[PDB]
Amino acid sequence: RESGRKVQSGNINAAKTIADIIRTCLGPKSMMKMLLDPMGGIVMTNDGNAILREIQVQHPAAKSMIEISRTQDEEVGDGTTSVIILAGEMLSVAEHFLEQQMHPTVVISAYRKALDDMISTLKKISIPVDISDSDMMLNIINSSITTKAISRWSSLACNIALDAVKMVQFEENGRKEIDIKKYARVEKIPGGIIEDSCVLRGVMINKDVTHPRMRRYIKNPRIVLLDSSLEYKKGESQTDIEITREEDFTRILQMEEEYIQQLCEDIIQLKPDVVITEKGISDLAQHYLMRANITAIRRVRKTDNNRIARACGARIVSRPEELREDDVGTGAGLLEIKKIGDEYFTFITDCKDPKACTILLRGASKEILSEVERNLQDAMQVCRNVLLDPQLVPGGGASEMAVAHALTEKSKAMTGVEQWPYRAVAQALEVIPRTLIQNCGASTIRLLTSLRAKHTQENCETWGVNGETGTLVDMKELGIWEPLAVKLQTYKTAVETAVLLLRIDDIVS
Amino acid sequence: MLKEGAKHFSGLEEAVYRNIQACKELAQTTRTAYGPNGMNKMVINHLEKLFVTNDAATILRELEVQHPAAKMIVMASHMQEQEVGDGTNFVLVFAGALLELAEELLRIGLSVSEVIEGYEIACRKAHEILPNLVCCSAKNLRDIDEVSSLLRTSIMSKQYGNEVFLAKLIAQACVSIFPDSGHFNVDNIRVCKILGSGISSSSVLHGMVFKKETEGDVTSVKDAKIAVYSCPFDGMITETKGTVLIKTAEELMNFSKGEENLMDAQVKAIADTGANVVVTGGKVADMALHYANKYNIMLVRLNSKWDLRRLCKTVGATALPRLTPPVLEEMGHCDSVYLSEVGDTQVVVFKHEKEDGAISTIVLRGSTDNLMDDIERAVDDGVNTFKVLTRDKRLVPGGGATEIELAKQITSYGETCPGLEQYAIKKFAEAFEAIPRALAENSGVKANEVISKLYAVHQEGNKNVGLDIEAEVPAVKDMLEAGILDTYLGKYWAIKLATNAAVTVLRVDQ
Amino acid sequence: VEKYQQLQKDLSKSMSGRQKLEAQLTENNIVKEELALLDGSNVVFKLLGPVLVKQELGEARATVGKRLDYITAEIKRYESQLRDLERQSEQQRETLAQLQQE
Amino acid sequence: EVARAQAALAVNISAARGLQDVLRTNLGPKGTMKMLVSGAGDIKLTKDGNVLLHEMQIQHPTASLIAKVATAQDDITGDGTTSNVLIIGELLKQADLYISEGLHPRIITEGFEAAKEKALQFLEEVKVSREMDRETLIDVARTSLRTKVHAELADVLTEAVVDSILAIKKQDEPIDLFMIEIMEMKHKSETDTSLIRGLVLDHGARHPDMKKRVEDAYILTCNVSLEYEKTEVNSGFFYKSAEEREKLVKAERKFIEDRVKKIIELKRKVCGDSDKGFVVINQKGIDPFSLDALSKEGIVALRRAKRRNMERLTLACGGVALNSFDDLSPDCLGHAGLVYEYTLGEEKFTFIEKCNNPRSVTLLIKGPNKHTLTQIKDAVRDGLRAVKNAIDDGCVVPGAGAVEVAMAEALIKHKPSVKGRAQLGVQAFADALLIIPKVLAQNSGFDLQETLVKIQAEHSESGQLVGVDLNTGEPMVAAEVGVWDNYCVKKQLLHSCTVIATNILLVDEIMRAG
Repeated sequence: RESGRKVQSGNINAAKTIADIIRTCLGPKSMMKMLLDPMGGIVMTNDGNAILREIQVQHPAAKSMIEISRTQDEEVGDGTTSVIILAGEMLSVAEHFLEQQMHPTVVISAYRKALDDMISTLKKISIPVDISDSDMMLNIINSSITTKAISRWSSLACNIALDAVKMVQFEENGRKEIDIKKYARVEKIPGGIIEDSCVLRGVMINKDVTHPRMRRYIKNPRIVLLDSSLEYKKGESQTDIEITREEDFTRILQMEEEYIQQLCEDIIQLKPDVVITEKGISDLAQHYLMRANITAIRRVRKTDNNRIARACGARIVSRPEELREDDVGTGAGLLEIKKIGDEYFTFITDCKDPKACTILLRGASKEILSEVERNLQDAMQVCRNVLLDPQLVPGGGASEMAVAHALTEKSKAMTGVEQWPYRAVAQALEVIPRTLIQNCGASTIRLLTSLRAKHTQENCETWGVNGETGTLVDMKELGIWEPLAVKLQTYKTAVETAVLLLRIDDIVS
Repeated sequence: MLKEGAKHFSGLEEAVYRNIQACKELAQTTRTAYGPNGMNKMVINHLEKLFVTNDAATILRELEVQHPAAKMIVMASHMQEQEVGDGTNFVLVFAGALLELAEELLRIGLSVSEVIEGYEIACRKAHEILPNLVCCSAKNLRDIDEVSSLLRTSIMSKQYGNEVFLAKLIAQACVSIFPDSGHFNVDNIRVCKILGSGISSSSVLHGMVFKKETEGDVTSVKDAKIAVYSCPFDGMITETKGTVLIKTAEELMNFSKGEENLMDAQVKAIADTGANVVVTGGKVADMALHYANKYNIMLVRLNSKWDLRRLCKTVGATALPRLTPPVLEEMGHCDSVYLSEVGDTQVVVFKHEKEDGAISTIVLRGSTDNLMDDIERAVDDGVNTFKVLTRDKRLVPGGGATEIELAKQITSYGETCPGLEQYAIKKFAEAFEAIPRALAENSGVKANEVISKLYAVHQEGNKNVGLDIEAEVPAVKDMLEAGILDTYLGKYWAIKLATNAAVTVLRVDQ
Repeated sequence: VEKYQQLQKDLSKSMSGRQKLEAQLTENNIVKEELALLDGSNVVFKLLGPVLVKQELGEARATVGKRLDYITAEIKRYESQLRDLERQSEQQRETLAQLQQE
Repeated sequence: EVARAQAALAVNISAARGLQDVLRTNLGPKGTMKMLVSGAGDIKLTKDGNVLLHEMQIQHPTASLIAKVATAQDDITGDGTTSNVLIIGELLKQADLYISEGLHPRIITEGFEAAKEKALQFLEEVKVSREMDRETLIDVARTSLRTKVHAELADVLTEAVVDSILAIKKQDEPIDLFMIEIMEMKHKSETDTSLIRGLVLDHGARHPDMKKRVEDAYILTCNVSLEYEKTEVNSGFFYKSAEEREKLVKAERKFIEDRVKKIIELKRKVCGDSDKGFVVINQKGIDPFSLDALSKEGIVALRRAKRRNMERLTLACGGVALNSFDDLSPDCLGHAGLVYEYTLGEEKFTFIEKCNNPRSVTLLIKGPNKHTLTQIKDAVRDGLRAVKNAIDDGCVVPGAGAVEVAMAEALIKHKPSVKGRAQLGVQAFADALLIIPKVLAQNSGFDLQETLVKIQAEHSESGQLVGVDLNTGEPMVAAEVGVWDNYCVKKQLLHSCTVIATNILLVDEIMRAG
């Protein structure tokens, strides 16, 4: 059992010492971390996550940081290295003052009073980017993919993420879910090269395809999703006794067949040729599809069919007894099973649903494939971020010292108790300048002043320091940009954790 | 090292000091072990079995050391005792004193590559006068006195007292029948000792002695084809299992009854295979005997491998365990196959003899085998120096008497050539007096006494010492003119091999 | 190796008709039924020995109760020789396997 | 616990000196060999930087780190491994000296980058084309072996070195992946390296009078069994029951006896003439009466070869991997202009030679049959790895640290960045350059500086590359000396030098983790 001011200070220590070493690993300029093990394992990384794994945590605050670290990692997977740097500051700042000024509560509400002023400042500093201009996305992407320092064949395929993710942008939920990444489903091609790696519509189906199970090439004929509920009914809607002896083999397995033949027709009625049936298939369901010489592809996975439900963008059948071409095999559709390098690759394309597009990934090896995809993974995440909020924000301390004033201006305004948490929280913003002044290897205290001097008039609008340029700079002149999406997320993320650990004074066995 | 890593055995002390330790440390007993000596150095095994060697190897190969250089240089002493013979102790004892010179050149601080060459050019400079120090050669193997002299310095520089008598024996071993024209049998002539009689009764026999006991009626002919088998009769007990153990418990018993008919048909097949001597590493038994008495084949009751292998080797035989009647892939190589009682003990005597391919098997006798085993060591000294394969061996004075010849010059040549180089050349020629000093201090007199006289006698080839009273005061024995000489070859490899490792081992910081 | 297979026949020996019992065991429940189902409507016979023994319900009532119990009894005699034979052939398996490999 | 701030650095760079130290002469004609009874515990003998690394058990993480990146350049170079280790620590100190002065390692790392490129930029300036001829092949092969072994053993091998590489230029192959077929002979003498423009096998199998001298070489290299297991097997090893293992073997010798008769006409189809020599090579054993009756056909036959051999003989002899003893085409079965089964020591070594492809070419080293024989082997292979770079690039440059000063003369004087912040790293960068020539010379002779100023002044005079004379410890122009780096090696080194010295300079911590 661990409790009390210890855990309070422990809420500081863990998130602190976590965040401490990691800001050096932040930034395109970043100071790497060595690891050694008693096992001998050596790790050279600027990657907090990878670090966050092999490191050990004997404090649950240090453990729950990994949790909230994976939160942003669940979300994106970058900025996780960043999020931890925020709360680790906060508790290391407000608390020892304000918990010895006695409260869990004040900064908690002030964490929100911090959370909003960012959003406030965000409505200024973050300025819209259009997905119509690729570079206007891609310059962020070029900045985002060079974060992991491969600009080589990642960048041109990041257009594919700039396309596929943007082109799997769909499903307005009425507050408009459309902004997204995940619907983009990567293709895996042995052979080819990221040059000839380029989107096909819907979802290009690699996963269950090592070989054609769906014709060879199908253009008009409908790729059709049959989804469970193809199992027989020996009665009208019912199932009676099954095959036992002579005429039950006939009668019963016939009783099984009619209901399915009845199910079969509705598929053939919409004119398929290929039919992808996920689990819940009858051999009864296929053989009349065979009687129409319309291939029924059985026992194949769900996401794959959801890929295929995203590939021609048809739906998944919710009433397989009454079927529509509007249900499955929508539009004209396409199905093309292509050998590129080793493997036949089903391409179900000409997608209805708002387009849809998946990243064609062709490496010569799978390595030269993988190097691209990993940085591609930045774009497709930044793409969804540009899809989420398409407001590109100046990087560096541009947002930091901005909100800091606006928070301390909110301190000047509100002049309450939480003014002090602001001046405690507004102090957290300076990380990026300090991080960057570290990573450039300059003197912060002048640049701290000079950035406050950048805020004194400019309000640090586009002006932070960029350690990568090493100087206090407009981020328009450096073209440094991020969506308001990624900012507030990472911003809000540790704020929540800054609430989280501060909530916890007690561990009990 | 400075770090968690780098497992390293040498460097700093280790390189500088601790290598030189095992250098001088092992070079200790070889100071007593080469040149005329009786020196008793008592070596027992992991068997803790009493022995004394005057040759370094039995001390060396006995020992255990974590120093690879000290563990290496013996291979040069090997390469000596491999190519050559007595003078193997000389290998180690030379370098160690020579090596200290380099560390004192490191006490001077002299550079490795700079000290490296000083020993080397001087070596070829020693190898320059080394043939210039060829005085005589070994004129005739056919001359006992040439070979006795050849064996003399050989046995002497291990054992000085037993020297000439043995030197006359193994010279009259007539291994001269091997022209040394590029053929000499070293093993086919090997000593077979007789525990018992005297070591003066120790003599040479011609044809292979086998001290092991004849069984069966002795060979039906002589030139008798030789069945050499690991266990032709071990009894009829089973040879047949992969692990040579029991499969089921009923097999061992049938070997008593059909033993007769087997030990009949088996040695009958030995009579049928043409072998009038079957060699049984397994036990002789009466039925075999009784039938080998009917078939008049000599059984060789039990065998060392040294018996077997030599018979596997010399006869061309293959020793195999037999139960079933066997056959000869073996036959004989031997044109006379004897039971003779030599040392008074029944001795299987195989004989085939040629100018190339003879077996002249020296029969040592004596009250103790711990005598003859070191005697054989002292004896094998000359058995080696027989094989030079220049009949005229370009003898240079043995006993290190021709050292000061080189020693004075190369070190005078030392200052001739310049620099940090010249010291290692000078140091090179300073390591000569070691062996005489080592020897003269086996007789208990310092070098400077002795060597300043060897410096006073100047160019002789004659003066050296180390077991005698003339060893003590005069610093004059003839290790040239008294019948002590040594071939260029051995003396070459004496310098050559003592040249090689000493330099090469100097590199290692690990 | 024969050691693997050695005691399994002696094993299944006592198991053989024990299995036959367990159908009779099931039909012993049925003969209890078909005795209770027979009030004497048609004759009840324990058939034991080549002689047909005229029999009665109460004569066969304990009996079929005794049979079913006994038809459970040849179970335990195998349960005796069950772990006799399977266990010692379990040791034998390694005995002559390696010796023959040896 | 952890090691942070300076502690994440010092222990790394402090380890990087004694490491650097011991092998400071592993290198150049001044180079000195080392052994190990320690790291792997055995009796071992080695000279090279990366190679002495792996042999030890190195528990300090950094000691294992360079071994990786060094191995990359170690591959093609084979020398300069020991070298690149030396300049990095020579670099690390200056950067440490800055952080000792105090400064930021990443702006210091930032200080390497122009200087590295500037030096790289200088590296094409200083690369001087000596195209491939035996002279450049000699002088690079020796300076590599002068590094790796005796200049004696260098020039002893420098013949054997250029021997094979003549036919690899017949291949026009800038690298040698064959002719690197090496045979290590049982002998007393190390120095004897025999060029065989074909291969060598230790075989000729168990039988003589097979016409072990084959002038018309027709080679069947096969894995077919003319001999095989007598061991008890059922499933492939000893089966629980004994007897079922038995039924297999009685088809062995019969299969072998039959293939003898198959080779008869395989001699008659192929040749029909003992005057046309036929060679069998078995990857497995061969029974005596096979070879014996194969000796009756005018055939030498080699049991138990190796996969390289089979392929190399399939290559060099234009030979075969063919699987059969049945009648086969002679044109399939490869050819060598001469074949002989040679004996030095116990084993009879077949010298197969003048082979259809002079492709896999034996350089046959004799030797003491030791770690020494193992020692003399590894170097000449790297002596090639030197000259392949000389074959690789057209630019072969004076060695013995000739390039180093001119860079420090090039780089520092004008600030290559014209900027101190980088010049910091540059001043650190251009000091790394000088250690190897100045450490070896001062090891081999006169000091770093008083020798430097001589190499400096003559560079300062000419800018021409005056190297070091390691025969003294003084500078000379390493053009005439013959010690010649290629552009490749020196190109490769800064890459392997800098990128490893940078990321480790930027370690912000080190932690035992899990």
